Amino acid sequence: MQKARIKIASTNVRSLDEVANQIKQIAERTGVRMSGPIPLPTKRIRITTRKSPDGEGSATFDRWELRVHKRLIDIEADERAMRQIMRIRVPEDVTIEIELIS
Amino acid sequence: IQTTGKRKTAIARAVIREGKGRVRINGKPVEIIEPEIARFTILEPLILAGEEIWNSVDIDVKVEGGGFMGQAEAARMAIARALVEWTGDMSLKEKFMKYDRTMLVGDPRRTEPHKPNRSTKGPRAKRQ
Amino acid sequence: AKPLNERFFIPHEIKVMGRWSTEDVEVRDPSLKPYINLEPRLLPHTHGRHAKKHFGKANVHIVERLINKIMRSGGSHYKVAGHFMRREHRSLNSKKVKAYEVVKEAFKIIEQRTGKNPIQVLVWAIENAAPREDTTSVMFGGIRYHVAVDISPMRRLDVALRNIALGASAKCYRNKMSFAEALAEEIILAANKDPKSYAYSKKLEIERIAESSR
Amino acid sequence: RHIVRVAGVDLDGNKQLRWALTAIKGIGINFATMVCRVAGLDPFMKAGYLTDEQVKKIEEILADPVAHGIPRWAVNRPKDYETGRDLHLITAKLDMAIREDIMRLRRIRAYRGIRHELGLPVRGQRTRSNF
Amino acid sequence: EFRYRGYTLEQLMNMSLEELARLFPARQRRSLKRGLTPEQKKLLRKIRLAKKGKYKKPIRTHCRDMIILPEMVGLTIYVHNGKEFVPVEIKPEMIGHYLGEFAPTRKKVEHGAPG
Amino acid sequence: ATVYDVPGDLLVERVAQRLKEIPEIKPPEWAPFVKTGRHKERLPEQEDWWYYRVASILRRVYLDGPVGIERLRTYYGGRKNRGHAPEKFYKAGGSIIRKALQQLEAAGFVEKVPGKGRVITPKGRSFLDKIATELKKELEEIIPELKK
Amino acid sequence: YNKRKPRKFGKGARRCIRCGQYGPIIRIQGLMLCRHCFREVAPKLGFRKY
RNA sequence: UUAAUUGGAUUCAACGCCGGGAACCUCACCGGGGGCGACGGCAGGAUGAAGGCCAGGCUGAAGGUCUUGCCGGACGCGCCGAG
RNA sequence: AUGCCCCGAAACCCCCGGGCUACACGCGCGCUACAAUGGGCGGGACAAUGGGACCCGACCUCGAAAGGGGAAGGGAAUCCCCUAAACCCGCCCUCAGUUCGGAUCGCGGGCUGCAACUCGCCCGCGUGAAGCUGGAAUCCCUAGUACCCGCGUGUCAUCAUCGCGC
Repeated sequence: MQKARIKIASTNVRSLDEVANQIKQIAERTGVRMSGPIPLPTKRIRITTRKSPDGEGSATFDRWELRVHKRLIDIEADERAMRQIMRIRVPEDVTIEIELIS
Repeated sequence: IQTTGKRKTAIARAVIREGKGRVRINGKPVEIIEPEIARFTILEPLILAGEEIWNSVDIDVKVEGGGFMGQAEAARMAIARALVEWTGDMSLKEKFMKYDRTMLVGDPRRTEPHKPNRSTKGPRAKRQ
Repeated sequence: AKPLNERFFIPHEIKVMGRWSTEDVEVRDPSLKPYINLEPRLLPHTHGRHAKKHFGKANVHIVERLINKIMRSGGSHYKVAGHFMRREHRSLNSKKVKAYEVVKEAFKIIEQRTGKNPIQVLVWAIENAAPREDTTSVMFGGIRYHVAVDISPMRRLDVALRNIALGASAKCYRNKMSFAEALAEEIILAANKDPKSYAYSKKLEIERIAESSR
Repeated sequence: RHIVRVAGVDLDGNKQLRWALTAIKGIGINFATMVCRVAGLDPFMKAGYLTDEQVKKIEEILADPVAHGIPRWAVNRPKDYETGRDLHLITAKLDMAIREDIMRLRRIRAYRGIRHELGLPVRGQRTRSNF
Repeated sequence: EFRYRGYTLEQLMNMSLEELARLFPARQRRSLKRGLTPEQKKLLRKIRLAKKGKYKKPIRTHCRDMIILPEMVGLTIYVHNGKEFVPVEIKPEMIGHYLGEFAPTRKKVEHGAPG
Repeated sequence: ATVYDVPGDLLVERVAQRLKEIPEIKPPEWAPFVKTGRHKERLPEQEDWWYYRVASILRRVYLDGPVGIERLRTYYGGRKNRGHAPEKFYKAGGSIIRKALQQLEAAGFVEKVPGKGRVITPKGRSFLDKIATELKKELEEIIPELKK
Repeated sequence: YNKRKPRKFGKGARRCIRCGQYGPIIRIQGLMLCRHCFREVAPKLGFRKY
């Protein structure tokens, strides 16, 4: 057997969930065993910076963070099911990387 | 029967089955753990429960995270939940509550985030 | 590790530390009976929310309170005999496991010294090291004046415990002998009313002054 | 033996040998332990029962350290300035070598030598409020 | 007489740079191993020519990290510290140390009356 | 009984005296003159420290399976003072444990898996669980609760 | 002769995009931005305060 | 104090602050050297560069500088406004 | 961004070097250091902020070590960083300015980067300073909090005992 691992990565929660919903309904319409969406741990990239532009004032800093979420979908080999994922409307904030695994 | 234990960062997964009385901590016997206070914390939940139930069941616990204090206390928590779920004895839960409120409720306290102005020593540690 | 396993199996019958089951222990002074906890527990380490309870420190085991007062002892504005009681050498703060082992060995020393229950000696010393009067300042018309006061028993046991701990710690500090020895000497002195104890001497000096400030 | 003299430097026999050898300007705790291992004697064993044959054993150990099993690097001045080989430096010889190096840095007039001419930080240490 | 690792001035001179660097410290031998910059080689050519007698100019320089070699012994060169090219003379004892150690970049700091 | 069912310190102490007999495990000529770790401020006190190292390593190979030199440096690393700076962690020296692992391989107690480290052979497991069974039998009479 | 030497290393190898200051430049994933410049650009960058 | 320890910051509300990283750089400080004034007005122009070129003396040093001998084929020296 | 004013082959640009760390004292805040918990030997339970393509670098071998020769996997739940530390036990040393602490000197080696004596760190060596608890005075905090202990990321090749987050 063969299964495609689909990585869907986005900063926006709702667009990622929408793409996951689209893949879900695609898989359940195409009659393909699709291991449900597995959200991998969300990455929180954090950068700290002092707020005083000049050298004066008490030591005051802020931590600015980016939260990026990722989902993994294992979908069984169905070339009919694999032709239609290429028609998925991918928002600009979402990216999809599909690999094949025996 | 599977049981949980959450303490600080110590997560304990315990599984209790009928057996000779063997209890093992990540595959290690309870009596051999070199820190004595950790051994006593692990031992406490099964003392008051009774010696009969100490000899009646076998429990295997895998505890990850926290320190050896945290791991011992999470094993204690997991054993506490396992005893009540296995026996289902209200009196055991009641006397556990008398001995301690957190043996089935647990302590959801954690470490607070650190903050600017000498964060390293702590959140509230500031300059003189 | 054989005495360790022996001390691990002895207290299977709901016993504090490893031995000295507390049924034999007694409270003499009426003020400390409803404020000293003789509850049966293997360990004096509850991690409880007594800081979240106004008067929830009384429910803690007495030796747990003693372990606390031991681990609160180094460095302050508290200057006696011109000495900085400071532990720059593995400070006891937050290291409650040292504050468990050291106390266990100290209580062992008491057991082999007195031959009796060391908890009985401890309670006798607490009763003998608890003062009975103090002072306060009150002002009418801006003229201050000192008034004698009588302590609440909770603050009495607080000062007794802290004072015993400070006496032992000062004995230990910058000294050849160890801290367990210091505690073991101090509490046995306090048990039988020797002024050589810093605890009893401090009790006497704080009980006085208030004598004349009436 | 209350007083045991080795390499012309007296030591108290009450101290353990690994500690007894450290009294010499030119043996440390580590060096004392490894020369004790060279001699094969227990470093714990006190220095008061040191027969003179073991004293000479230690003397000739210090005479040529590399051949006795101590590697080439445990010495303080490997690749010695005037031989190019590895030799350990003890007491008076250390004094002469250090003075020769000081006079070397001075006669070249190095910044290191310049700071050695008056007593200042050679390796970047600061003295605004310090020293 | 002069001694360095068991070799005198001429005994050092007759040999190539490989063992000559093996006699030098780590900071000097390693830097020599990693090669010389375009302006170090040019200055070496200048001083070799001067020792031959071709380069009769009083030679000034700025390369402070220039490691003195025995071949440079017996010549006077002017090294830059930031303002001027202070004169220095190379004797046999200069071997194994940088040239930039030999120019005061900071004048003497003495103390006057406090404010 | 396995290595799990016995205290680690007692198992190491037992294994060292058995490894004493076999001649393959032997300290090199340079062992006593180098302290056990880069971080260490001192040489080890006793002269048997080499065997305790080897006896330690095998136990790790019994439990942690394929292991390399660097991870052994990290586990055997310790806390060193940096002077007026605070105390910080550092890894131990690699040559000592490399010689130890090489001698162990020459003893056959472990086998090299390239790209992963060294794992424990059937013979090493037999030696170690025989030792553990003897230790557990020894501790059973003194502590009957280990019979369970 | 009139060209600054290339620098792949050190502080001089980084000169901020916006303000051009040679000092604090965070390069997490290659922002290539000054610390004082990050305040005007963070909210538009999808950063959100929590 | 220095050539420089660049300068800023004044008790709360300056002093592990600008520096959230000084061996060239950082440089805002000092010593020394080289090079162009854009676009115009006045002036030269192909009458031959302003770009580089060896051997070298001054240059730390580099056709930068100059004796040396020259091309590459073309708009570029310079004063004022204004850069 | 930014008015006004100044200079305009300098106050423009560039090259080199020096300094940016210089000191008879004081200042603010941190790190170490003023022992017997201990110095040392072996063993053990133990995390996370996160980072990773001239990067993490597993892993093999040479070197005390920095690092030298090769290279698996990883554009990140799959591989590495990476070990956590505090701490307990079997045991030696038994209280002194030492079995503490290391400044400081010179030597050897490794790194980075054109180059680190000015102007780095580390693996070590003879080396190892004051310090045997500090005066009036005075700083901070109020529940998992204070404190102890450790860790990595950002600034970065090096440099902080910086700082942040855990």
